[PDB]
Amino acid sequence: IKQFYVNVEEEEYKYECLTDLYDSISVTQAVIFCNTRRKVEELTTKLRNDKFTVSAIYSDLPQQERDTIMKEFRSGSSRILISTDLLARGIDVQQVSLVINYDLPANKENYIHRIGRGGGVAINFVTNEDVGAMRELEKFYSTQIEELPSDIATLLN
Ligand SMILES: [Zn+2]
Repeated sequence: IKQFYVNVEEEEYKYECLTDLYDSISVTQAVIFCNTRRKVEELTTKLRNDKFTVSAIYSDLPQQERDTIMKEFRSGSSRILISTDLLARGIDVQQVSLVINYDLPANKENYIHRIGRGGGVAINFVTNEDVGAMRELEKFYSTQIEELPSDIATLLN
């Protein structure tokens, strides 16, 4: 799993960075994690308005609804699956090649459950306010989270 970060500088630039990235890296399906249900719902709404097909999973969903959502994703009906930090470990991201942390994990431990299973590329969005916490992450683990390259056309090969 290759781990990168994009310094979006401020929360407001995250949405545009996500959609531009989505096009630039030419990926089809991706999983996105946010730290709160509210952010998941808001990002899902914006994405859908922009014509993207998205599925969202929340804790308040009964097992039936979650299993439906997953089938929606696995079949390709939805190109994007968005979930919360709390549900990351319970989400069986298949061999999805791209995972995006729209919000940098606030719980350092949960980070390894938010980077996929090898598809494997994980991209972390950080603002000037989160950059520090990211460094702590690199220490908490013995890994290296590199700044995303200027040219990612061949990112996921
Ligand atoms: Zn764990």
